[PDB]
Amino acid sequence: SLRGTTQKVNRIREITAMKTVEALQISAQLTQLHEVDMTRVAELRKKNKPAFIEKHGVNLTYLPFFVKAVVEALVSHPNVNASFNAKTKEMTYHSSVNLSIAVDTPAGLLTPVIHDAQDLSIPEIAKAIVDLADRSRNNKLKPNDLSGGTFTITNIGSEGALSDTPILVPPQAGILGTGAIVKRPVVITEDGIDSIAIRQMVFLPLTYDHQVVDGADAGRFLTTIKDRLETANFEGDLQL
Amino acid sequence: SLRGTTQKVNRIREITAMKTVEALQISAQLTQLHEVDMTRVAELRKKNKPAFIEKHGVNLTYLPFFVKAVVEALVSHPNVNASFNAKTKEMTYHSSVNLSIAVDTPAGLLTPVIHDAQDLSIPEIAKAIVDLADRSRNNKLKPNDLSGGTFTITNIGSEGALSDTPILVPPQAGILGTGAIVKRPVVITEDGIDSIAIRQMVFLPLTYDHQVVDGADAGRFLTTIKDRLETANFEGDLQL
Amino acid sequence: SLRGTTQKVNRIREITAMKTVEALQISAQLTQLHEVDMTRVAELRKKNKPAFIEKHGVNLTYLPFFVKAVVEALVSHPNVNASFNAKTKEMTYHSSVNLSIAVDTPAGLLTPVIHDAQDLSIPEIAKAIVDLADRSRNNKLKPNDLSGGTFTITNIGSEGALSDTPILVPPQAGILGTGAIVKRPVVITEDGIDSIAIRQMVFLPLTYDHQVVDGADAGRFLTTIKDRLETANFEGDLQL
Ligand SMILES: CC(C)(COP(=O)(O)OP(=O)(O)OC[C@H]1O[C@@H](n2cnc3c(N)ncnc32)[C@H](O)[C@@H]1OP(=O)(O)O)[C@@H](O)C(=O)NCCC(=O)NCCSO
Ligand SMILES: CC(C)(COP(=O)(O)OP(=O)(O)OC[C@H]1O[C@@H](n2cnc3c(N)ncnc32)[C@H](O)[C@@H]1OP(=O)(O)O)[C@@H](O)C(=O)NCCC(=O)NCCSO
Ligand SMILES: CC(C)(COP(=O)(O)OP(=O)(O)OC[C@H]1O[C@@H](n2cnc3c(N)ncnc32)[C@H](O)[C@@H]1OP(=O)(O)O)[C@@H](O)C(=O)NCCC(=O)NCCSO
Repeated sequence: SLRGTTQKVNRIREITAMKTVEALQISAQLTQLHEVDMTRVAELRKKNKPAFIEKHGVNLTYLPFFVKAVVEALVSHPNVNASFNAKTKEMTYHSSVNLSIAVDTPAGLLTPVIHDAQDLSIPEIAKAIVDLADRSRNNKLKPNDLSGGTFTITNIGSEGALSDTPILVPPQAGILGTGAIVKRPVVITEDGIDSIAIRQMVFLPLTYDHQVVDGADAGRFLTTIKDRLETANFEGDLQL
Repeated sequence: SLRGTTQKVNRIREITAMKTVEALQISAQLTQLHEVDMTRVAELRKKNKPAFIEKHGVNLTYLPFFVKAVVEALVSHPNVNASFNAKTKEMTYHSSVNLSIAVDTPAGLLTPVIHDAQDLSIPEIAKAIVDLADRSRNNKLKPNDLSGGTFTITNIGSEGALSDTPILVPPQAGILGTGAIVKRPVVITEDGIDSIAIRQMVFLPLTYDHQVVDGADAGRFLTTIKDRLETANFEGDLQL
Repeated sequence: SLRGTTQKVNRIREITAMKTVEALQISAQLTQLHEVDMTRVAELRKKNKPAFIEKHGVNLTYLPFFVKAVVEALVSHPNVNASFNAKTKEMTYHSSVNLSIAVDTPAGLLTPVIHDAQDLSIPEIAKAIVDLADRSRNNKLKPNDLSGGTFTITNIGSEGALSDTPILVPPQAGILGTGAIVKRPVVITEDGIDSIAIRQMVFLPLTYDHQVVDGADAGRFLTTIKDRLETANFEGDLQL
């Protein structure tokens, strides 16, 4: 029991405390928020969940769709998949997308990495997330699993949040949160008629480092992700 | 008249300027946002307002309901009612909930404290808020009224805001804002039917220090508060 | 092509990286968010767009309406059109409103200034924005165009964002973002009846420096802007 005691924090939480305090002091963080209509992805996921778990052995969640769209956008917007050397004033644009994934564990938050995520299909991403989350929760990560990330995705919606202002950790330039996907009434406009529909909506807060990305660059990057998700042409990508 | 002059700032505003600049540099602040359906609380408040002011002598606002739920959640999530000693790497989990309440005054913002708020009923909380706000506005606070807080609640909705990213002040680990409670169209899902209802909704932004609380801990804490408020089993708590 | 290279950043981006990192360390930034019903302004803009471009020579966007309301509010709330000298603890309340406007350019974000914006009509503001954006994009700004700002407006909605937490740059005390104006279902309450209407809504995030502005001051300032925009008495102001 913790109430009424003073205790040394565990090793995961000691590193998190030092890294997050320092990260804010050596970058210029801000969080831009876009809304995305996830209805088509939600319909595709519900329809294909049984066939996906039968063929690939893991449950199909929303996270592999967010990962696929974000990784494609990091290839299309290489200025976001980049790091700034504040001493030399040089930007390095990475040729791999090594995608960090935040994992909640009882001992603390861990952020393992999917290396070369740009080469992965949706089934490969789904399996990799399940593997890294299981190894994070059971003390089986190696140093290469926790280093080399070029961008991070954090599932803030897992515990119900609509949004957050996640802390990025240099040398990364961005961290995207996937808010809780919620049914909401929204306006549709088609043929000059405005009307109210029920759609599965999500907020995507992107914390970006203003040293690397300006606000309009963040918006163009998030627009690429939004359009990919809203069109939801992922049937082929599921390999079912 | 202020326009076109240069003047020394008053004592309240000098301390606020120094404390807030320093607070951000010695913590890792981020703000997670959840939405809560306040309809049942709003109905209970409207129904019982006359009996409450008759028996307890103060107007019944939303703030005592937010205080009751937050204080219960600070007891249930002792990891949030805590402080981090960055020199020793030790966490202290406080056995009292001393709840700071932000009060807007013409001379500046003051943050007096309701000590041992965990022992208070809703009528006691309502009276304590009225007392501290009156003493803040009339120069009658003592040093013990302004020290010892373990968490803060700030009514950002008083002047119309939906949300904010409030600044926490170490050694506290969290500050919760109560946004403006607004009627909104929302989706209800029951019996497999999705439908649109008008509900009194609020956003609750929580700024937390990542040295003390990870994002999933913040979400679990806010979920406890959300469920308590949405169920709205406070009839007995009003003592009417 | 950038992917797989390390290159020196351009002059605009070098200054932006240094200025934004420093700005956060010498101020106490937080972002308060209000929602505003832009339907009446959108109707007035659609109705008068052809006559405005015919008489004044520039397209009428939403930005001149936001500028007019913000500039009036900076005159009415001189405490926001101000700077803090942290060495002397003195506040200077500026007698001009020199309004910085963020401009996205291919070489990087530039923030030129509309000096003495308080003396300008909506047609003058529209022309000044077009002039400064064209000169920012074609290397024709002078040092006086980039200095002396007392507040900034940044059009975060240009690239689709609903909101952001813009970084203010001392000695300014506030930066207001104009989110994307989107049709949304909202609740109207009139004659004791609650009902759902389709309205053009916008989020206005204001980043303010807590050294200069407390949360309730930010709310009162944003309320003045919200009421001016929602009433939308700008017909005369268009000079058509
Ligand atoms: C210079 C400027 C501010 C001018 O903005 P503007 O006055 O809105 O002009 P514009 O870009 O020509 O407007 C194009 C259209 O978009 C509309 N629009 C622009 N902003 C909008 C918003 N927030 N919501 C809805 N519509 C918007 C305009 O009304 C105009 O509509 P029509 O074609 O139907 O008349 C803009 O070009 C720009 O650079 N914006 C980006 C600022 C920036 O980079 N900020 C940094 C933080 S994030 O971007
Ligand atoms: C490892 C992982 C990211 C995996 O997430 P995941 O791929 O969504 O898997 P999961 O937790 O098994 O998903 C459980 C269910 O919730 C759903 N879900 C998860 N996130 C969701 C979201 N943002 N919106 C809606 N539904 C969501 C999944 O689709 C799945 O649904 P079904 O049971 O109907 O198929 C997650 O367990 C986790 O640790 N999240 C927290 C991350 C964190 O702590 N971040 C720090 C900042 S705040 O939390
Ligand atoms: C001291 C206090 C917190 C007390 O707040 P309170 O308990 O809500 O009392 P109040 O101001 O008398 O309430 C007036 C009315 O507004 C309502 N109200 C207050 N906050 C509300 C909110 N978030 N949403 C909806 N209604 C609200 C109350 O319920 C009450 O309604 P009725 O008159 O219908 O009964 C407040 O006066 C204050 O100072 N708030 C500002 C705090 C501040 O400056 N924070 C800094 C960050 S931004 O403001």
